[PDB]
Amino acid sequence: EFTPRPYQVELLERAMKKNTIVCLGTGSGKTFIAVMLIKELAHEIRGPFNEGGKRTFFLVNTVPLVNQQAKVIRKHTSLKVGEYVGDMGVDSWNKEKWNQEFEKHQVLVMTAQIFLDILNHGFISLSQVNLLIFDECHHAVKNHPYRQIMRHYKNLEQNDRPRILGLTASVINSKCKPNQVEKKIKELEATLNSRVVTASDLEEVAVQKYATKPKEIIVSYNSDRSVEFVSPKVKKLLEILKQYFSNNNNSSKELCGIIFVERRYTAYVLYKLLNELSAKRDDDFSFIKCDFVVGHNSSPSSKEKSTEMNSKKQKEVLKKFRKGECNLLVATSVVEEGIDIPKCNLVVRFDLPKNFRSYVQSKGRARAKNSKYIIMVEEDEKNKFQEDLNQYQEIEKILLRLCHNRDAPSEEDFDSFEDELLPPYMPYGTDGPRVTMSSAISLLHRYCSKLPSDRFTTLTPKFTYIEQNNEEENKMFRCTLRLPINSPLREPITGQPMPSKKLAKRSAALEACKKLHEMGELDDHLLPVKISRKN
RNA sequence: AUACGUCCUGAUAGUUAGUAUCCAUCG
RNA sequence: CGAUGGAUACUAACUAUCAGGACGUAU
Repeated sequence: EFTPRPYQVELLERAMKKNTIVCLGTGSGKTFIAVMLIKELAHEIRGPFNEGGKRTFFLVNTVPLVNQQAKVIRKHTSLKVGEYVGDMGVDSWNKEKWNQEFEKHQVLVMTAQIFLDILNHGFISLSQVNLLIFDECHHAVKNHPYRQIMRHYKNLEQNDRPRILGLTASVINSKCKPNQVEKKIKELEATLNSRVVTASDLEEVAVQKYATKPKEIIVSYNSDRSVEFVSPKVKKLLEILKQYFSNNNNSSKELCGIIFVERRYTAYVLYKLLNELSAKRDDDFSFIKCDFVVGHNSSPSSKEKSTEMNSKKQKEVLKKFRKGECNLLVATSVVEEGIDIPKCNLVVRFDLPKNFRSYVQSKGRARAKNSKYIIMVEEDEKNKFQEDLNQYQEIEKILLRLCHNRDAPSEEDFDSFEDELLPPYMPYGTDGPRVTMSSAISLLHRYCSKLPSDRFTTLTPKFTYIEQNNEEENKMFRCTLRLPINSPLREPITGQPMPSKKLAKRSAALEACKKLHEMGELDDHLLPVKISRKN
């Protein structure tokens, strides 16, 4: 419901001061907080951008969330928003087109990479950004593009101070032990320079969502050795499904279930088996249906058929599942997060959870009456899996226990954040574009592809490798970077001595990058020359 | 018989680097 | 094709603990 609540407006007031990250539970409509905040600061956007007004930018990982968020933003606000995705091909635009877009629009939504491209090629300054929103921020580890955005936070001046919002459901994306939960949290908070908050009053969540969490039922298959032609786990799965339908015999009403699988072929064949067995005229089998949502885009450049699970096809199958046409869904770990599904009360984890975050998200999925979180585990690993579950549960407990009086800011830990190894190529300083050390490879590939020639798939640049040792005889590396022969330059160049292979690659790319600009092969914005091929 | 210092082998855990496999994402 | 993230198996080095073997000193 689109109604403000006391226990959420208190968090709104808490976040009004500085940048804040919320750790509200799943299914709580956390986007309500974001829309409320975007409503609160609506009085600063009227400023025109010919003279220096401010707009808002939104960050989203993947395509399906784009329209989902845009719909809510457009529905519950009078603002004239725009939608931008990489599929349309906006990179072909020029400065004036982008400026017209800025003048026309009020609120802009896009994926992660587009902001990298706009900033780095100098199409706009970090100024004039009233706000920024970070959903599923816990991806900002190592070299995710969020970190490359936030690099410009400190290198540039602090003349603009955009407030930072924080939405997440899990705060660590790798396995951990209970004694090591504070280190990663402190590091992440330092990177984003914010404070993580938590829920206070789950007055309505504890009634129909928190209390309706799936109680764990663990069942051991006994694979110690026409259904006789398949593995015993299949027969046990049929038996346990029949046990579940022992409940649905009286409750023959509509319901939907999720069967998470790992291997693609497993998902492929379970649908065929289910459809074949649905013809036994059984009362349970009288309503049995199956369909694929697995694989997603998979390898975009063919390399497999798999029906390819086309984006249009995915939209079709998701729509037909949401409406209630089908009941049983066979999936890989693609629907676990970032999409709305009709309520379910039966999850068959045909394969075990991998790490902490995956287990949390999988357990959170079921929401209907008497949800049953089910795990099929061999009897011989039952104790190991039980102690792993104990470890996960204590990690969750200490996580929910540490988030009290979290009013301490990182402060100097943000300054302590490390840097790269070489200065970026900045021909005109802050008045010119930038080329970071860790982004030259993609730009070189892009220029080579856009370089007028036959688009051979083998056109990837040629590199040579050599292993040496320094004076102290540590491991050392070096590479040489080839550029296309059709280009005015042909001879390859060698970079600086880096201690790892990929570091040497990136350094070589950076060193060669400025070379093509300085001789006039790059525009004023370091982009590939936009002169038409007719000329 | 004990303690301290040096060399070697095995077990425990962590860091670093190499190889292979599997899943997911966008460009 | 590129760029990212997660997990498993093998290998190598470093570190710390323990065990065992060898040498020297003290009791």
